[PDB]
Amino acid sequence: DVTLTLWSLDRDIQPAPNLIKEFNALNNGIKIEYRQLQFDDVVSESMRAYSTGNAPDIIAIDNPNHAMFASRGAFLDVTDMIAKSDVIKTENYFPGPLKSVTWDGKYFGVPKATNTIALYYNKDLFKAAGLDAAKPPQTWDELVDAARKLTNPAKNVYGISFSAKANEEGTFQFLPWAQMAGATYKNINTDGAVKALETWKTLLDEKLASPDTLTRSQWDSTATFNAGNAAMAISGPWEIDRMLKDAKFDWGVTLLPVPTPDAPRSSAMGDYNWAIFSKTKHPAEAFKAIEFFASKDKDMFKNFGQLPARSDIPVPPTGNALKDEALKTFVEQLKYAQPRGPSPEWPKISKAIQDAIQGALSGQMTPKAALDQAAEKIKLVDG
Ligand SMILES: OC[C@H]1O[C@H](O[C@H]2[C@H](O)[C@@H](O)[C@H](O)O[C@@H]2CO)[C@H](O)[C@@H](O)[C@@H]1O
Repeated sequence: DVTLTLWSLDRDIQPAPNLIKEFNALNNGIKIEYRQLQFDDVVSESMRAYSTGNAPDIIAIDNPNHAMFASRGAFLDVTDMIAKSDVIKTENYFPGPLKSVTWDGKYFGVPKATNTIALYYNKDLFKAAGLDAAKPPQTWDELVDAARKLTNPAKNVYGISFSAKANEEGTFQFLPWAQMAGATYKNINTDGAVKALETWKTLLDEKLASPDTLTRSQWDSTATFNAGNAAMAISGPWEIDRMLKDAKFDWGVTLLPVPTPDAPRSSAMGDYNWAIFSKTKHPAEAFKAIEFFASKDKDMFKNFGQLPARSDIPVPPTGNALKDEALKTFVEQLKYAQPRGPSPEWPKISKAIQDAIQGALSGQMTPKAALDQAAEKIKLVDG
């Protein structure tokens, strides 16, 4: 057999290792050995590996990181193999995800999936508080008021759960709020972005969200929602299958509330891309593996609750009512997602945003000072 290696953050029950097990069973002359990364290690360490000669054949890389590797020659140019493919077609892909694998008019990967975040809510806790579970919050004011009503320390419940962690989690969580109020990562210190960061301060200052929001991932925050310890959760479709298993209450999911009535919806484009490292000894076999993964995209939602990065295969209902309502919401919010980048310096941009979030939420800097400092850094690095 040709033996390939593949690195991803996907947990044992998420797509990558399960796709690998199905692929290996084909006995097609190719085998894949999986290594699970940690979220926080996929990047500067996979760059270390590439630079030393320790890189795998294949990686699933977060979409905003793709340009760093592609621009540096770390990823294989798959343009010709895509053109020849009878399985992968570039016109199948949503334009944002496709753009994220491109550099200088060449393809340097194939999108794996796509997502964005939305607002989960526990309808039983809404009802118990005298709230209308059929009318979840539409604006930031309504969201904050609901979160106040739902915050009940005597019952071990926070009104809301989210993530402000000092890594890509916090940036991905924050950008939607800043964008809805008219800012972007290229202009992150507008009065609207300040208002977004003030609103986060309110959530923490009034103890409507756990203080662990500052250090806790989206996944670990949503676990608290699933357990009934937070009445609402801002997170992605990657939560659905676990929530179905673990949440023992009635729940819904809706679009992210907007800053003023009928202000624009907005969020950030999530999820990963497949890429082949440039010095692979097995480019054809690695690409065959990615063709196989792409061939399974049609089953991704039903089997894993994640969303393909493709317009050719709109996701059908599963038949589970909760899951199908979540699908409708995520499909609708995704229509408002904006890309982080393209930028080969995304991590530096993101770090500037992370530091502003931490500076303001900790009370060390005002929101305005914090975001002014981020914007100055971004102006330099995004040049
Ligand atoms: O933390 C920011 C990133 O959030 C998501 O990444 C998910 C991943 O999709 C999911 O499978 C998993 O269980 O964990 C992380 C969430 O904690 C987005 O997909 C990324 O694009 C974001 O940058």
